[PDB]
Amino acid sequence: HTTASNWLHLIPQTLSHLKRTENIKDPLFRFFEREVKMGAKLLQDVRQDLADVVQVCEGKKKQTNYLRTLINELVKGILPRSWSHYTVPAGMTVIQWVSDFSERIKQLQNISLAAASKELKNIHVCLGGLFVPEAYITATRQYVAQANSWSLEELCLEVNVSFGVTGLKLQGATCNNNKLSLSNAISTALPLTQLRWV
Amino acid sequence: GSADIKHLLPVETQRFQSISTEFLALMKKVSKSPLVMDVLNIQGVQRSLERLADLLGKIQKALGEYLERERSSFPRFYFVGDEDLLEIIGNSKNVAKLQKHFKKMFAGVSSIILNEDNSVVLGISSREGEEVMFKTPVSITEHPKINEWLTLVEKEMRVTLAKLLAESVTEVEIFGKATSIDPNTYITWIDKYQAQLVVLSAQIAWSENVETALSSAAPLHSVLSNVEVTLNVLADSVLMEQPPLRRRKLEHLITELVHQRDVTRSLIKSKIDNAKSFEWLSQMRFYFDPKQTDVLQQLSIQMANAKFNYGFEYLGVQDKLVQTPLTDRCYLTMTQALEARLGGSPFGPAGTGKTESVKALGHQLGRFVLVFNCDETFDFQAMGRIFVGLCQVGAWGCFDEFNRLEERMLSAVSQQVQCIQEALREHSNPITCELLNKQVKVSPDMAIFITMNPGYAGRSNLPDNLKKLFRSLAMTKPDRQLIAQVMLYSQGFRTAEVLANKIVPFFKLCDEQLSSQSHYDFGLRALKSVLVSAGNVKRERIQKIKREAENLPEQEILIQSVCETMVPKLVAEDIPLLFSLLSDVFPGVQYHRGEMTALREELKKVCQEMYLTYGDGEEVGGMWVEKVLQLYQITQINHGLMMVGPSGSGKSMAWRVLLKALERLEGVEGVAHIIDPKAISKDHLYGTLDPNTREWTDGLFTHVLRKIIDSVRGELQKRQWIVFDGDVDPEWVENLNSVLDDNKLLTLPNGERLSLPPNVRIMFEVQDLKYATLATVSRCGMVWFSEDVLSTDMIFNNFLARLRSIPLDEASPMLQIQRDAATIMQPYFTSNGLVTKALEHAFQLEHIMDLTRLRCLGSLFSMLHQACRNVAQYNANHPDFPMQIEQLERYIQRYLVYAILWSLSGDSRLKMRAELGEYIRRITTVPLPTAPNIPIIDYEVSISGEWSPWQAKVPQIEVETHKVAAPDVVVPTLDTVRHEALLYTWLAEHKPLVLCGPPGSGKTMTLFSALRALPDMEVVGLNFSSATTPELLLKTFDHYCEYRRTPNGVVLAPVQLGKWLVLFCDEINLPDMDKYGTQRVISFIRQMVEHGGFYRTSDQTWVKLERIQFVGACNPPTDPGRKPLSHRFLRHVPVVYVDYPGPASLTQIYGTFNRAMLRLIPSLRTYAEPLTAAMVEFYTMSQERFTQDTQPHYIYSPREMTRWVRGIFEALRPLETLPVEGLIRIWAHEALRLFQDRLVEDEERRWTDENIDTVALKHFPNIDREKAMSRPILYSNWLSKDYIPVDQEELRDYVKARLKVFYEEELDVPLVLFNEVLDHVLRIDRIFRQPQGHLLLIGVSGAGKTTLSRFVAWMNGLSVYQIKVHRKYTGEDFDEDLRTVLRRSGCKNEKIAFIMDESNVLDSGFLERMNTLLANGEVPGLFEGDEYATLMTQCKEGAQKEGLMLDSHEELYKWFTSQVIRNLHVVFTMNPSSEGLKDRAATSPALFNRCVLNWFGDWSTEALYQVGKEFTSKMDLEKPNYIVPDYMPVVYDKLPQPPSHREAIVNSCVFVHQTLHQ
Amino acid sequence: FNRYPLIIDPSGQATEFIMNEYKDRKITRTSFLDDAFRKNLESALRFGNPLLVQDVESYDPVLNPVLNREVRRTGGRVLITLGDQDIDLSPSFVIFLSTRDPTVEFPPDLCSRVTFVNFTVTRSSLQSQCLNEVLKAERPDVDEKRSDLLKLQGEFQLRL
Ligand SMILES: Nc1ncnc2c1ncn2[C@@H]1O[C@H](COP(=O)(O)OP(=O)(O)OP(=O)(O)O)[C@@H](O)[C@H]1O
Ligand SMILES: Nc1ncnc2c1ncn2[C@@H]1O[C@H](COP(=O)(O)OP(=O)(O)O)[C@@H](O)[C@H]1O
Ligand SMILES: Nc1ncnc2c1ncn2[C@@H]1O[C@H](COP(=O)(O)OP(=O)(O)O)[C@@H](O)[C@H]1O
Ligand SMILES: Nc1ncnc2c1ncn2[C@@H]1O[C@H](COP(=O)(O)OP(=O)(O)O)[C@@H](O)[C@H]1O
Ligand SMILES: [Mg+2]
Ligand SMILES: [Mg+2]
Repeated sequence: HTTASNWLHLIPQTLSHLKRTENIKDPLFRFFEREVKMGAKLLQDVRQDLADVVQVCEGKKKQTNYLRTLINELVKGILPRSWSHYTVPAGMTVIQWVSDFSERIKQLQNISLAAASKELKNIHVCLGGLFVPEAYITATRQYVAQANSWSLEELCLEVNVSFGVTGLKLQGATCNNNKLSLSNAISTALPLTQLRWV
Repeated sequence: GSADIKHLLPVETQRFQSISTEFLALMKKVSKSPLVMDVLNIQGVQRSLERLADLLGKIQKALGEYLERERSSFPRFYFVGDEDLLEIIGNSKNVAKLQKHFKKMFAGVSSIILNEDNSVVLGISSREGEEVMFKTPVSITEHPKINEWLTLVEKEMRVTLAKLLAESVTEVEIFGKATSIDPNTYITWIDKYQAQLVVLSAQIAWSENVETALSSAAPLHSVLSNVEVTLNVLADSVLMEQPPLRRRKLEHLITELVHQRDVTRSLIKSKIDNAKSFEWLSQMRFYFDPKQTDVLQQLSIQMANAKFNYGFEYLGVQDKLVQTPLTDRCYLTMTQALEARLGGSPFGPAGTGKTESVKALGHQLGRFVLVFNCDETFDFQAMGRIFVGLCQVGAWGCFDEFNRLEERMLSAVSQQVQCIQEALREHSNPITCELLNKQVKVSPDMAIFITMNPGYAGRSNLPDNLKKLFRSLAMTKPDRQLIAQVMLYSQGFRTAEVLANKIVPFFKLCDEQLSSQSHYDFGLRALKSVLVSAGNVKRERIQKIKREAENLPEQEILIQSVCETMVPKLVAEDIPLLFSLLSDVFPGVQYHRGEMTALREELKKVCQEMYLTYGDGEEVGGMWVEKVLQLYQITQINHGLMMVGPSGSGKSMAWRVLLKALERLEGVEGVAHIIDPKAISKDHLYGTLDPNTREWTDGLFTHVLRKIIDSVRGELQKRQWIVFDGDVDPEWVENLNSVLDDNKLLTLPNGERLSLPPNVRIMFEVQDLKYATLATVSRCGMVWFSEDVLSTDMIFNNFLARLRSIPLDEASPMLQIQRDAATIMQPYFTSNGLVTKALEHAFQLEHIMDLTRLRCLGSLFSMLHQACRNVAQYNANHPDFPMQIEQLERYIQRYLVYAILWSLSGDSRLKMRAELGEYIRRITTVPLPTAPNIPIIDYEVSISGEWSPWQAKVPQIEVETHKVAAPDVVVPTLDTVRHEALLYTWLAEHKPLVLCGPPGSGKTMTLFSALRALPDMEVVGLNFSSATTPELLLKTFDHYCEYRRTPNGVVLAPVQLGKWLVLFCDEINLPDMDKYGTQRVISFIRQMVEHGGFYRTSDQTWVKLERIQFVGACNPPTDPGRKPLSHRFLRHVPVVYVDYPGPASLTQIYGTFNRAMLRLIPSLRTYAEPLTAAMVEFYTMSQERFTQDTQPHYIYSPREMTRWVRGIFEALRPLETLPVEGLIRIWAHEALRLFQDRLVEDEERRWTDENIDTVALKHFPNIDREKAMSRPILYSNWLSKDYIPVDQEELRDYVKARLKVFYEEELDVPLVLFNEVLDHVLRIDRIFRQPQGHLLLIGVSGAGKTTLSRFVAWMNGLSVYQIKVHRKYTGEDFDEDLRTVLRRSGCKNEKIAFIMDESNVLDSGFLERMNTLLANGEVPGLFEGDEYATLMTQCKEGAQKEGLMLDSHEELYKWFTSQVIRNLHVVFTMNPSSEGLKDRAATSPALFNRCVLNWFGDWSTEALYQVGKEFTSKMDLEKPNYIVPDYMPVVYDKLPQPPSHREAIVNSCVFVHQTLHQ
Repeated sequence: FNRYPLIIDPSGQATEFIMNEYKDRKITRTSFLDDAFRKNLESALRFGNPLLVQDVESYDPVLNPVLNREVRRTGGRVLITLGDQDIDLSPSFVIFLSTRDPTVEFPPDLCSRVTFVNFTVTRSSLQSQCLNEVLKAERPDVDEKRSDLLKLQGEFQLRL
């Protein structure tokens, strides 16, 4: 438990706070509001769980059944089913899961900061850091349709390397002025991906 | 009971008559003397019974052979069960019964139409009402043989369908060859010919046309033009109004024609020049030869290398599948599998259209199909029976959800599937395979289909040998756009393509934009329901226009249908998201609602009648009324329902009031059956199958459905609503996935198929869907009852209405006093007021259990009902001076604040009780006592309307010396009196309640002090374990209550009339939580609390409790062994939290006991207060350090202090002259025996000894420390009759003499005596001394535990009992052992010691019976039948032998239980294990509550040294010249210095043993 | 042995060894799962002859009084209470429990009552067996004369 509490105070240093930012016609705004609310709820739950487990590891607090299970699985090193709300690849370890959650929290903090001040369209986003990327893409499509008064059925995608999506990574290919080229490299990073609805 | 059996089987009839007469004589001779010995004394009774059994077996085998011969005579009679077929045999002359079994023998032939004299059948009739006239009628007169005339019916039906198909093809040739088609001729043709015939005729005409065109570019264009012309004619014909049968025929035919148009377009897009191209060979092909004289094989259905013959079986109308290209690919691979003689096996996620696609393929080929919902209850004999039924008929099996089939059984049935596949492969080239050790004919039309979902609910996978026999096919994404377009064009819509292209991506965005929910479904099933609702509302709007062709608002119609289907499914947050999606998809959207004035007014009337708050849409009840209307719409348009929401959202009242309003409107009575699925086992819910004989009993739901189907009491006319008031999990809800689907039937393992009539709607009342699967979410309609739908002010208004009407003791003074109370608490309940603010603050606070609104609200309502009862009692007490208005006001206005305090904060700690009191004092202007320090919770409202403190109520009592630690005596304190008043308040109303708190907090003591105040209630104590089943409650009811038949049903009443029987459950939350978040006992108790009773599983009859109430005790759910309860149960049951008394209460609680017991010594009485003050902080420090985290048995409670005081009192009762040092020695010895035997390591034992020394020194200065405290500190009564201290050496000599005597009588096994064995034997003797003393010894085997127990029991005159465990030791033999032990204990009145080991336990029933025996002292449900009467006779004989004369049964049983408590001592031996200790803590609370724990452990180093030095002292081991080494390896402490040779070698032996450990 | 021994022989050599050792005294070979096991045990206790029981994995607790060596002294007569029958325990009664699986754990109640004899395979024994097999399959005359010479040397040491 001494080393467990050492690691327990080690992990949550990158998790401090998140705002919740509530009735607008903008699909992007309402989607970002509900996503940052979900992220804030998850962050508060994780912080409360960490505070409770620190208190029971070193402090005046007895261990309940839930806290006993939590401390057992944290010593074991596997992610709890309670924290796993979004998609995690094949049970990633907690060491990288906390970094992934921290990255998501910082991204949502930047989203809330930008929305606190449209200016929401000018931001740049990374698609892997959101909870529901298909909801993000459909919200972008809905925003484009609402702006241009077009038909959702025949709305295609033109992709250039007017929405900025970052963090996309290729698999055995290279991009030069939007021309794919085969390569022996395992993966390549796309700098910035432009999405236009035509 | 049939006279035809006598005629058909005369020899068997005579044999049965002889057997019956012989058995009549035998049973008359038996009944003339019912004694077992007298029956055995009959001459030749065994031989007569053997001969009768042989004769019965012979006649049974003969009748079975004859019945199987009849089955072989008619192949379709293999479906009919034995009793129904016997009824058919006995009803051959009369044919009024035979019309009720055609559903199981034919796909759609519901009934057949006969002549008026029934001498000839003329044709068949469909389920819908369509008819097919036979070409030549079948007369049963010239063919009286049932098989002969039924085969004539079959072949006549075949040739009739063939002739009709040929005529239809000759007719449709004209329409195919005509450029323009006259609608009148087309419609009269369609009316002339059946649905399947006209569809197949269109197929044949299209295939012949395309073949001729390809034989002759331009001809293909001509064929496509002809198809488009026919399609335009169809659209023109279907746009107008038509009879429903013709409308369905046109819909099916237009779907088929649009599929044919798509196929021809695909063919003409490429360049096809020959008929051998695969692009043409891969589609459906039909061929008709007029030259074939065999009309059965006239039609050939062909695909790519797959030639087939049409089934020619009537199917009715059914539903036509939309020919998706995915469906075409599925058809291709299924027909390839069928040609390869391998059964097909589509698989994929639920809702992709697997079983419906297989059904449509089977209907396309004309084959009879049978959809089976296989589950874990399928047995091998049942599966073989349905396999042989398929094989001897030709019906296609369509086993749905094949993966949940008990994988060992899956492997077992793989062999049968292999035999069937091999038989078919041989058939493809008198063809017979063997099934269930019997050769059975195989029809050529066989097919087995498997519909399985991978990874649905963790179901079992498939073995590879079985996977090899099935051709897999994955279907994941059906063409939603194409199916929507085709079905909308079929139903008739001008902009069908636009509507589909707008509604399918609408669902695509709807499945992704909204929040994730466990009960959200947007699959193909939801899309199809939306489209069908759109068609229905379009027809309704067309009728609404036409009552007064043109155009209709198709977009508005579709939006209205999608709203009426989807908006009840949503949560309150997602409705604006859905509305925005509809706005952007359809700009000119609009909406329409209302137009429900009649139902709305009837709902208002019944809401007013039933004391409910009505809303019109924007008032207080608007959301709830809107939800009721949504439920009505979903009931009308859908099949299966569920009301999803948190506990207490008005779903039950919603569906009840809707049922009553619907009954008021339509005039049809609404019968509703409420079933809890988890309160009983799934076996009891659905039905049982005997492995011995293949006989099927009905479960609860199956019996209800069978009764509805039979409709002997006109059940079909009335509206039937079956509700499953429980929680859903895929173990039992997957048995209804065929019921809730469009198949509309229930399948059973024995093969009996129960269709579902349209009158029945199957609904659910669930809390969450987080444990059910998508396969069962996707089938029902969701109505989401949110938490804020039901409002606290509506609850208050209902409570006030129920107070003003419906008096408590059911004009009357109760009515007037209730009305006065309602009028004076009216300003408090309404709007915000007081109670809502207090409730919001209570929700802000935390509690021991989860706090819901309705728990504390029901608490409040019961407390106020008790206040009204108190006012009524005072009014009766003062007839000259009734209750004045201002006094009633100033009394109820304070009872209200007291009641909300003890309701909202009744399950919290003292600090938060004070916090809520301070909050209420700050927030309300109500007269309150003036005390800045005393909380409001420390006050009692008086009948005079003033606050009376409890501190004035509690008296300073001094209990007598005779009872100091008796089980019933309680000294009154603040907490005890407050909880006493609260418990009396609860129990006056016969309401459930749960005492939650830490173990040993006095909760059952408080409850029993409450029950002893009211003489009208008697307690039946129950104890729960981990493996607790509602059978325990059932047997408690069986023993303590009786079942009585009444005109309004059956009722359960206590045997003692005029009394209320209360059930006390000490471990209510301890029953285990299963894999799906439920407890069967908890759900059972909740069901009987809500609905007033349960379902008697003997005959599935609803039973009603007459005078039964429940009281509960439990540990907090945070404890290691306990689990939290469900909200749906915690709603009705208030929870009161009792904590440990603490020092400031325990001081006087045990000061009164010590001052009561320090009376026999008139000189010691000045030490009572320092003695109690000394015993306080020892208990406090033991609580401080030895927490439950270290060990599961480290629980310290005031039960230990009570045992302490009782031990001191038993020690010094005869001693009568004790100095201070002797008293301190007794105190220290009791402290050691209570706080050191449970410890494990020696360090904590040393800590306890140091604590005892420092406590005695601190609290008792200037005393003889050496005299009071010593090393051995032993106490015994063997040497002298008084309980005096003994010396170790004198005790050892006496014990050695006792062993030397003891080896002679019982066991000649020598023993070695040392200090630890002396301590153990004294401990066991002391625990055996007190009555109801039960042991628990933990230690490694071989430490002498059972031998020492045997020695103690021999010394104290206790008969040692060993259970004599052997092989195949089962439950009945264990119960025989227990009943013999209990008989010898309670009837013979002898001292008995029960010795049994952990290894002697083989089943959890053993541990459960030991649990209840240890705790209650009796085992209910153990003595039944004449064995019970023998026990009662033994008990009355024992009473007569003792001297006391008793009577009746219950007091004799109570005396027997008291004798068992006094006599039976039970000893347990365990082994130390980390898992085992907490496992037994979870599975047996009595083993760690009613049993004192002794931790022998392994032998210590000192014990090993002493036994070695004692044993090796008999031989020469001294070396006169021995050199002590300077290293001196020391493993045993306190070695003598300098050690000798024998000391060194004994130390070496100890070292050897320790090094073996490491 | 003092406690009745349990032998763990996965090779089958120890069973034949104990049969050849106690050949003059009759041994009834039986197993725990056999139906006539209790009757065999009763016959062994009455007759006072050695008994060997195999397959102790399915151990039944009916042998607990015998393994614990509990005894009732009826004067000079030796009495044991086995189940529900009182049997005169002859002093010349010995029981052996066999095993074919070394990878079996036992409960401590069975572990305390018996003496464990583990018949494993070691380097010297394996090398000697393989060398003797190689000599048998390669140099038959040398192998047989070596066997004769060792037997002669052993009985000559007996003569010494
Ligand atoms: N429209 C209403 N107006 C007033 N009171 C109501 C209304 N609907 C429900 N109630 C109250 O709700 C209380 C709780 O019972 P109800 O049957 O409504 O619960 P429920 O939502 O079915 O609960 P559960 O989910 O736990 O089964 C009832 O005592 C009733 O008085
Ligand atoms: N291609 C289709 N054409 C018409 N109806 C379909 C189609 N696919 C699915 N359905 C509908 O979906 C349901 C089929 O259920 P299905 O998905 O086969 O059950 P399971 O999920 O067990 O495979 C039926 O109500 C059927 O009407
Ligand atoms: N106020 C009190 N006055 C006297 N005895 C008390 C008091 N509180 C607790 N006790 C003692 O504590 C014990 C409580 O045990 P019990 O109520 O049986 O525990 P549980 O309720 O967990 O079964 C009783 O034996 C009782 O003598
Ligand atoms: N103090 C002792 N002196 C001598 N032998 C002992 C002693 N304690 C136990 N034994 C031996 O242990 C055997 C049984 O041990 P015991 O612990 O009583 O049974 P179990 O191990 O099944 O609980 C007896 O045969 C006895 O010879
Ligand atoms: Mg299915
Ligand atoms: Mg309800």
